[PDB]
Amino acid sequence: PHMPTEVILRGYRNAQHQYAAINHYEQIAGRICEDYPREPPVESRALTPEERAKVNRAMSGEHWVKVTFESAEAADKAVYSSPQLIQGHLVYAEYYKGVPPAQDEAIPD
Repeated sequence: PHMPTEVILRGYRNAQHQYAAINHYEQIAGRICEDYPREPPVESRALTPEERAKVNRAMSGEHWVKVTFESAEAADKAVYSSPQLIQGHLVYAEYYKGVPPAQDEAIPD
């Protein structure tokens, strides 16, 4: 009942644009348990054990990031609504299978 469920988000421009993929899919599909930024950097001078276990298996690359939705139904929403046009790129959501995606490039729209 609310099994945290891991999803790969992939296709955005570079690692400095990861935040938009996370924010956009979180707003569509539901809470993402990782604490990654949802906004660009700002200028300046609790998890269950199941959620925490999956959050701590962190993975990302230049154009993809693994996220943990708090339930399978939320993960399902993300995959169903994939792909999403985000900041000029097609960002896909796919269920995580314990490995990095075999498609790990930017996908410009």
